Amino acid sequence: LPALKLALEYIVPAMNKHGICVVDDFLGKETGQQIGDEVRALHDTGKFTDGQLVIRGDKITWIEGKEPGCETIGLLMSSMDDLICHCNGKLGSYKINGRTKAMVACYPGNGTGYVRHCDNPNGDGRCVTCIYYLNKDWDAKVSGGILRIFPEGKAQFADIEPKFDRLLFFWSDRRNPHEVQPAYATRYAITVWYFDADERAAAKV
Amino acid sequence: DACTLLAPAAGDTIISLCF
Ligand SMILES: O=C(O)CNC(=O)C(=O)O
Ligand SMILES: [Mn+2]
Repeated sequence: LPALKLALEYIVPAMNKHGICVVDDFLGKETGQQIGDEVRALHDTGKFTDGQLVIRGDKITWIEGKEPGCETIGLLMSSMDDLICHCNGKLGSYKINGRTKAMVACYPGNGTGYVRHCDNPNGDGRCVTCIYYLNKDWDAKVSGGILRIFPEGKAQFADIEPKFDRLLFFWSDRRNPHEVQPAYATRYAITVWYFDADERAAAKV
Repeated sequence: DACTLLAPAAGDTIISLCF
C-alpha cells in the first residue's frame, strides 16, 4: 500500500463522504508486534494512571514518541503525521495545524469501558480521532470491548472491533458519538487527536 | 444530538504540525 496515495485515494473520500475510515493492516505483523511489545513494556513500569475527562474504565499514559525504547511508537506517529499533513486542505474544510501527544490506553478487562460520549463536544479544537488497535486475535463475541459509533444522519450502527494492526479515523466533533462496550479482556490502544488551527484559536477565546 | 460532555482529557501539551 503506497503510503501517501492511500490517503488521497481512500482516507480522504471515505472521511468526507461517510465520516469514518478504517485501514486494516496498516504496518504489518512484525511492526505491529514491536509496537505491542513496547506498549506492554511500558505497562510493566506501573506509570499508568486513571483516565481523565475533559465512566471511563481505562488506565493510560502519554507518549511523545521521543522516549528511548519507544522508537516504534514514534515510527507510527511519524507515519500518521505524514499522512495527515499530506491530506491537509482536502479533509472536509479542516486545516490541521497540530495534534496531541499519543494516548496509550489499556482496559483491564473486568467489563470496564467508556460510556457514550463525544471527543470534542465543546469545540476544543480536536477535529479528527486516530486510534491504532494492536490486540491480536481478539474474539469480540466473548471479549466485548467493541467501539460502537452512532453516526449522525445515518440509520445504521458503526461497530469497530479492536483488531490488531487496525487504524481508525473519524470526526472528533458531535458527528460521531461513540462508546466502548464492556471489555472482558485486556484491550490496548494508541490514540492521537488532530487540531484545527482556527477552532484551536477559538478555544483560547 | 446523541453527544455527552464526558470527553477524554485532551491532555497537557499540543505539538506543532505541518506549519
Ligand atoms: O479506544 C476506543 O475504541 C475508544 N476510546 C475512546 O472513545 C476514548 O479514549 O475517548
Ligand atoms: Mn472517545
